[PDB]
Amino acid sequence: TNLPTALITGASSGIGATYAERFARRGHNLVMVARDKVRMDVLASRLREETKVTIDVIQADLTQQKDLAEVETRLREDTSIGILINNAGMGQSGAFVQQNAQSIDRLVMLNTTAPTRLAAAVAARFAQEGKGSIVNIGSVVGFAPELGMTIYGATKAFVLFLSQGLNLELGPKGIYVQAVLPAATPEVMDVNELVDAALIGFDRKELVTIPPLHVAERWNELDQARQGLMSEIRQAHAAERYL
Amino acid sequence: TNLPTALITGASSGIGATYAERFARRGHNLVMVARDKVRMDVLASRLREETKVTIDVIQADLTQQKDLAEVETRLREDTSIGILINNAGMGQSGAFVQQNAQSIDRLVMLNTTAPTRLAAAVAARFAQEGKGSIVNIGSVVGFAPELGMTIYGATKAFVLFLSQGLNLELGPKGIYVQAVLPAAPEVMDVNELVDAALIGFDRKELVTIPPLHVAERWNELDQARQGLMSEIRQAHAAERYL
Repeated sequence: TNLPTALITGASSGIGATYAERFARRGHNLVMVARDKVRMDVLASRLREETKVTIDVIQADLTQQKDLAEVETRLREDTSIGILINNAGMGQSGAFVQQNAQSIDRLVMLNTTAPTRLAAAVAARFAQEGKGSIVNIGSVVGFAPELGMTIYGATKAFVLFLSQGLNLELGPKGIYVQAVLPAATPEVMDVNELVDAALIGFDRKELVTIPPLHVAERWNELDQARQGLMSEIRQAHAAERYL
Repeated sequence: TNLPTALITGASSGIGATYAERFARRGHNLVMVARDKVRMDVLASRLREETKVTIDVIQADLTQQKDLAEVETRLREDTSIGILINNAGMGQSGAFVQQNAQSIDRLVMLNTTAPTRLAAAVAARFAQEGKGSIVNIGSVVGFAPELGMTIYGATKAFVLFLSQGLNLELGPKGIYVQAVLPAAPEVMDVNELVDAALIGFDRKELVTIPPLHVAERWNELDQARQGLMSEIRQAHAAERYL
C-alpha cells in the first residue's frame, strides 16, 4: 500500500520535529518545512540514516509571501504528498497591550492565514484523488480566553473551526481532516507523549483529538451546546429581550 | 468631551452605515472608514444636515498595509475617539476548493488581522484614560461550520474569542468590549439588528446575539466550554490514548 509523503511545517523542533520522526519511522517520506534550516538538517540527517526514507528540506519563513507561495506550489504539484501537518510553534508574547502591529501580523499569518492557504493548496488535488489527510495543530487555549493569550487563543479557535468546516466539506470527498489540540505547552506533557497520542487518534481517524482532555465527553457536550444554540437561531426578528 | 467620537469601519453600507446613523443621531461625532468613498460621502452629507455632528470621512482599503496603518495612527492619536466599531461586510465566495490564496488573504485580513490591529491601536490609550468601548461585529456563523462558510465562520470564531479575551484583559481597566453576532429566505432588517445591538451596548452586555431566541443557550455554551477546561490534565495524555 502507498504510504504518502508528509509535508510538515515548523519541522525544526517541538511537535513538528516529533511528527517528522514518527512518520519517517513508519515508512513515510517527508517534506520538512521550517524557518530554522540548521535544526532541520541535523534532524533530517539522523532520520535518513535511521529510517532510509526520503526527506526533502525546505527552508521557509511563512510570514513571507514568497516563501509561503513556494510551499503552496509544492503541495499543489507534488502528487506524492498525501499528508499535510499544519503545525506552528508561534505563540503570543505576554499581554495584549504589549503586542505591536508587526507581531500581530506574524502571529495571525503563521497560525491562521498560512495553515488555511496550505490546506487550500492540497484540497483541490486531494478531491481529485479521492484521498488525503489534513492535520491541523490547534490548542486548548482556543477554549480558554481566561489564560490571557488573547490573540494566540483566537487563532487556535480559528484553526478548530477551520478543521470542523473542512471535515464537512472535504470528508464526503474521501479527505480526512483532524484537529489536534495540545495543552498549553507545573508539569506539562512530554512532546513524545503528545504526538504518540495524536497519532492514536490519527489512526482511528478521530476528527477532534484532545490528548490532555481527561473526559472525552466534555468535548461532545460543548459540541452539543454549540448545536443547541444554533437550534434557537431565528433570523426573521430580534429576540423580544431587545424590543 | 461629553459624547465620545466613534470610529466605524465598513461605514459605507449595511451594519456600518446603520451604526453611523444611530451614533450621529445620538449626538456622537463620527470617523467613517470604508473602501467605498462615494457611499460614505452621500451618507455623511445627509447625517451632517440631520444631526449637525462632526463626521470625518476616511477612504481606506484595509487589505492595504498603508491604509490600515493610517487608521491605526488615527486611533492612537485622536483622544476624542472613545468608541471603535470593528465592522466588516467581507464574506466568503462559495466553497473552500474555490478559494484562492488572494481571497483567503483578504478575507482573513479584513475579518481578523485588521480588527485585532485596530483594537491594539486603541487599547493602550483606552487603558491610559481608564475608559472606552470596543464593539466587535462577529457572526453566528462562528457557531456553525455546518453552513459551508468555513473560512468566514473561522474568522468570526476568532472575533468572538478576541472579544472574550479583551474583556477579561481590558475590562478591569474600565474598557467595555462587546461582541455583536448577527445572523447569516427572510433575513432580519439591518435597523432591527443595530437597534438590538445598541440595546445591549447600553446595558454593557458582553455578548449580544440578536437572532438568538433563547438567551440561556449562550450561557450554556459558555458553561460547556469552561467544563471542558476543567478536565484538562496536562501532565499526561488521557488514558484513552494509551
